[PDB]
Amino acid sequence: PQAKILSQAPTELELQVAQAFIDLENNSPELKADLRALQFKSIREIEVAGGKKALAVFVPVPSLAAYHKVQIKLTRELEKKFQDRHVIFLAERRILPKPSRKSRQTQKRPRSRTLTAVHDKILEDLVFPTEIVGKRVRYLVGGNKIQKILLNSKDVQHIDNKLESFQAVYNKLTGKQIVFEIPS
Amino acid sequence: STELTVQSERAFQKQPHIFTNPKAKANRKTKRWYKNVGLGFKTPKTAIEGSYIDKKCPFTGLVSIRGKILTGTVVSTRMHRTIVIRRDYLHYVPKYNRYEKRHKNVPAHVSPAFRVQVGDIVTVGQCRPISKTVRFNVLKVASATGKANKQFAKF
Amino acid sequence: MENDKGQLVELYVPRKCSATNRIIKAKDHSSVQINIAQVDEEGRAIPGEYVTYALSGYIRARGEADDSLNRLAQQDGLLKNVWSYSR
Amino acid sequence: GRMHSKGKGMSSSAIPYSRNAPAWFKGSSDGVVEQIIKYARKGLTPSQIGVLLRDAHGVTQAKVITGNKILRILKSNGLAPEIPEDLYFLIKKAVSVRKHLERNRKDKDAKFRLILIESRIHRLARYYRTVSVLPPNWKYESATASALVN
Amino acid sequence: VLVQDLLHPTAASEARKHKLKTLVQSPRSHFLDVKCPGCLNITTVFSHAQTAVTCESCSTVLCTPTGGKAKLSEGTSFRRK
Amino acid sequence: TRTSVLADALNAINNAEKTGKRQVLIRPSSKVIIKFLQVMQKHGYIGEFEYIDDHRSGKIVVQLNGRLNKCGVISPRFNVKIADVEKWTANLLPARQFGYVILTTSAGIMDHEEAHRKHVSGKILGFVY
RNA sequence: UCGGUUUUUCAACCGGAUCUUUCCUUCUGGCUAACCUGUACUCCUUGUGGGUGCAGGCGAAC
Ligand SMILES: [Mg+2]
Ligand SMILES: [Mg+2]
Ligand SMILES: [Zn+2]
Repeated sequence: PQAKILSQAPTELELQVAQAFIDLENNSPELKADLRALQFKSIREIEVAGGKKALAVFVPVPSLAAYHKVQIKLTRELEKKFQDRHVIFLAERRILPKPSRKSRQTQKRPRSRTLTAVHDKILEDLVFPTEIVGKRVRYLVGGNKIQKILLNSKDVQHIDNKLESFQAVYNKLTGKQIVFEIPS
Repeated sequence: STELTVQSERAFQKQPHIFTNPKAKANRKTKRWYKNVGLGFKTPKTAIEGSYIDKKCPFTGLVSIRGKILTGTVVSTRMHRTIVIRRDYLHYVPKYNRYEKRHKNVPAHVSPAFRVQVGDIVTVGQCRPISKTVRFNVLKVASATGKANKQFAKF
Repeated sequence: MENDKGQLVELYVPRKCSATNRIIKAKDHSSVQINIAQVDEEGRAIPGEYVTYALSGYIRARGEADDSLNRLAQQDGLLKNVWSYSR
Repeated sequence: GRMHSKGKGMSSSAIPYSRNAPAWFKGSSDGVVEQIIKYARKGLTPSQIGVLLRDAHGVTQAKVITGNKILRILKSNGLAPEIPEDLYFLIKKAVSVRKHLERNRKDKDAKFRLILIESRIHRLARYYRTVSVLPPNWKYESATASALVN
Repeated sequence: VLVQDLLHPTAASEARKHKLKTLVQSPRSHFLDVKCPGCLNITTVFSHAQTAVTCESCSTVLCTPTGGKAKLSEGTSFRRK
Repeated sequence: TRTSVLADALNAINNAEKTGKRQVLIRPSSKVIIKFLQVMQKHGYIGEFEYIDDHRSGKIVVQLNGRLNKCGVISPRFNVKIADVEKWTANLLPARQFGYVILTTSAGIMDHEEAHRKHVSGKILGFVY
């Protein structure tokens, strides 16, 4: 059963993903029941330099905790199956624009639906098993901001060679330049 | 303001030249005359349905709203059928390149179509002189309930 | 500075301290020029060829002249890890 | 740099960077919430509860684990007191001072201190009224204050 | 002096500096896994207690409060979390 | 009380420059401050600056080349009325050729020249040269 | 080109429309300018150069 774990189901990549997920149910106790209550809000594949193409797999939001609980093993499995590529579990978040001084008051905008917050959330999602420590924001003499994200000395082996890919994904999403760092 | 009774003083209080023919019996029994003030303002349902009188009401009376339309916070309700409106503004002193905080109280007339407490912000329209100091008539009360919905803290 | 007909006015263009970028004045009897000679193979120190550093009087007066000099050296490679950027 | 003395100190708790739950901590947010509720029932102020959580259990900050601050949680359950905690404490302190004064009259330093306390209380009261935590007419006096305390 | 990297300083220097006055604020305190000499139970005691923390099963008093860092009850053995 | 943050930042920068330092540590950090810094950067009075995230207010590390000889906020943000900009310029700036009066307009934060070009004015902020 | 005047190679500078998870107050209607059209397909260099032309319908043109 493929089209039932998709919210709404067009496209072929999505179908493939669903199939993969279904297949992954044959690991049994660790990867069932928890996998059975999961869905997507579509999948976008992003081109990365080198030849690799990352997989932004968009996800409801109340479902996210479950995904987090499951994630790493599942991700690994996906990678193994869908060779060469990296799989990133990002939550689909709303974003509501700034109430312009002319516009109609559509009841107070929640601060989770502010753009910056959304971006932060996305960032958090992106590096999942690794927590984010410090954030720096380099304002260059040329006139362009480069964000600098610092991560733990732990967990890094989960994240390994994906950093460039992650950066690319971020760029695709927001349009902001990212650099990842590990201080020790 | 009115506050109860309606037919409460020495003279019978009726809308002038409004006739309620006591032969062919009507649905309302007594005919009520009203008008919309215009300028985009709305005549309230309290004015149409009500039993109160007022010559100095902008909806049910004889005064006409024209000229300046001001806004400000209510300071005093105490005197019957009228109000006092505070109207804070900044006076620019040019020598010091800065602003004085200033005052000016506007006494205004309150149609019994409104519930007005001290501290409510009120839109007031200019009309024909009504008393010694009053030139203005309350058109819209903006502070509707305040916190009359959930006054008590217990969820 | 520059005249409309292109050509320069400005009687002399002043030296700026290589450490602060701040201008050295004409009666700055405290400022200094350090000449550090270009070295060759077998040492030998190449004649009439050197790296020059201007230091304003102010820095010298303060005391953090030496440190500045060291820093300057370790960006043209005249010293090898004497001055560290992270202190 | 302090509100009633010449004191200039900077002693304070410094909250860590990560909003996320600490990696070593297991348990559940629900469990934490339950514990908090129990504490409230027993009859403790938010701060005390927080302290307890920090000490006996693995709770760093309640907002870090549950998603909500302790006071909010209390409110949700219907346990947040008639008077906010700090204000109550201040009132209690004032009452003690007053009692002391009643006993011995020549203590001028004590009297001075009392004034300060009163001022502080007034400030707090004003704040609360603005925020509408207290009913917008609530005043602090002497007998009334004592009653409130007790 | 004059020229510094203010962003990433030496670790030792940072350690020396007061909490708060560091580049980013972080606690100097930590949490502890406390083993009571009797029963096999592990309690997570914060290093700067204030309260006289007992084991959840038996009243033994693991830590006594002091000015800063709390003092452990001798028979007890800890491990940093 | 820290009444003005921008002012504090500017003062710190000035202090750093006068003593000859090549970097500052600004401590409260705002949008406005950042904007101000950007203007300076654009005009070349400042090097690369970076914003440390504290998860509270912020903290800016600013690199100074040495060209900036004075910052300075003009504090009670006076409402400058297009024809009035000139007077301000005459007052604050050391010459008629260079230097910038930074003023917050509804079109954004910019130097006075930019404002003139755009034909906008608003409240004054500070000045740089 | 008959001391002035038109474009390109180019610039910085000031705008406008958009598309980017983006509404810019919303409709009850008037004119739907226009083709998103395609109803006969061709006045016609071998063509998608070009327009007599009206049922579904983009409305910002008021
Ligand atoms: Mg202080
Ligand atoms: Mg004081
Ligand atoms: Zn034991």
